Amino acid sequence: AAKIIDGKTIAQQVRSEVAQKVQARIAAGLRAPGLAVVLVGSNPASQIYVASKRKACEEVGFVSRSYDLPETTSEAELLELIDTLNADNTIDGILVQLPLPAGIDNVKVLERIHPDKDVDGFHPYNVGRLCQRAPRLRPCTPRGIVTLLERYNIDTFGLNAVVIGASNIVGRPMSMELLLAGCTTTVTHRFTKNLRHHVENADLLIVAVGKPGFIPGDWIKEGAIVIDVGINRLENGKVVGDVVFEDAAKRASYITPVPGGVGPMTVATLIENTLQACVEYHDPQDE
Amino acid sequence: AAKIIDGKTIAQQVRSEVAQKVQARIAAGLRAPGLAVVLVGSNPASQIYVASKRKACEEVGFVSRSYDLPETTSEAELLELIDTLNADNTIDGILVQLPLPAGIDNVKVLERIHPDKDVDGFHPYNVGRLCQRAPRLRPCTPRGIVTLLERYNIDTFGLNAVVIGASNIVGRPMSMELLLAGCTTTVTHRFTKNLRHHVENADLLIVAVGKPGFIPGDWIKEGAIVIDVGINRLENGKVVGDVVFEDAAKRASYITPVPGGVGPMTVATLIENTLQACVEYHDPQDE
Repeated sequence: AAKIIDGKTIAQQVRSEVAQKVQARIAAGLRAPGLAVVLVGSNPASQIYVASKRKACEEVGFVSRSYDLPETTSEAELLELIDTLNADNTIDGILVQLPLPAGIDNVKVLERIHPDKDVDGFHPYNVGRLCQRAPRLRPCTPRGIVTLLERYNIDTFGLNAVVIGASNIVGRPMSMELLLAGCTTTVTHRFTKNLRHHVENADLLIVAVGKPGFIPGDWIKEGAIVIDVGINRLENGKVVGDVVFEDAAKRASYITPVPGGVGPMTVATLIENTLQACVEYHDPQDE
Repeated sequence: AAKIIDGKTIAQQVRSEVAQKVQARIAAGLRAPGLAVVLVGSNPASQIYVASKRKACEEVGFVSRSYDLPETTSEAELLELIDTLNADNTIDGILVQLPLPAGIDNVKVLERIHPDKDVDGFHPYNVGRLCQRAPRLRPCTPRGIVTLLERYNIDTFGLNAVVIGASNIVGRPMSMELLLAGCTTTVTHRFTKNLRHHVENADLLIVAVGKPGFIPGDWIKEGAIVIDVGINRLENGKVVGDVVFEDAAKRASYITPVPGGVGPMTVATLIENTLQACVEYHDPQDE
């Protein structure tokens, strides 16, 4: 009888907290945090993403500096905008939505953003810092998952955790983030032999493969904590995770639902990091 | 009957290769790679380190730009030197020996070095790049270990590897480096519960705790590959690793001796990275 990890509610709480802190700032004569979202092209999926980020943002009281550019804009133009965005004291965060037009150097563009404005946590600088136990702006998804564990009073130290994934956006930073929490981390991927074995002993599971029902609830260790990051929209209209909820729910002790688990935490965390970049790096109120 | 991984010889080969490539350069009218070693203070251990690096360096044909500064030099002076070193086209690498005087911001100084000159692989930028499967200048020790596996024709893909350590200098980058090689990585540390269990299944072991005989050869999985990074100089004059060589040698298939295993690879790799920084980043001969 697994306990539900209401990511929807927790994210609501996190959004609420950032709101108060913004009200406090304005009431004291201080500017509000400013996020800049740069959407290039017209990918329908990107539209729903950029809109959901822009909504939470205006909901907490930030200043929105939205830029909807054409799919034609050159790399020199996209970089020029970023240089200008880095030099603006009103802007604390810069979020350049992906995918970006093919032909544009993806890394040259993303890395052009100053790390202190890198609210998504992509820049290799903030990534290295996370690895070297000295975190700055941390990757949204992994950080969101850590917050989840915190809000439910889960002792992470000494836990044997397995991360099925190993990606740049989730798996890899997930491991670094879990070590910083005192977990014995194990990262699996495609070359992994006998995946069932590693999952068998894991006290904390974190799935991120992007394949519906990929991990049978059969494999989950009785008492484990399941964190399903996958969101697979089946052709019959249903939305399921990388794990078989029904079975896994019986074995597990805590589990994230899909949707309403990890998803709403990724956006909450972005908001959170924007606040952090303002309060600590761009306009801090020192003692 | 374990096979010996002669790190002493392999390192000799690596040093030889960098030599040839430097001769080729000079013979074609091109400058040689230049390394700058900055030793501050008078720690006897640091002296033997900086001397061993300066020797290999002159042995391969690099230009030595040594700086032996007093333990009194200020942080503003140490930074001033680095800015100047970054702007010198003759210098491809900058190695600021540690420990540095207490009172000097260790990170502010090390990070002041341009990543393209960071031949040790410390800067969070080169670390992030390693994590994001897009490596630039890689950390010396972990990279040296990968070279060891290569030179002995060891198939790393699909191997179950355990890294006993989790440090900024070895453990953490070791994991990132092993994933890039296709190993299912597991990183242990002090909070790890039942360490014997994880070691029991590991096909590739990598010990870095700094405690003599910490891992009994009893625990090693028959057929495993032992990589002992530890170098503990006992008070009786003897030098041993973190593993019990006698016992472990019987079980294992391949094993690194102490000394003459990993140690000589750390310096070989630094040399290698210096060459790489010259040939690719500072003075490349493009098509």
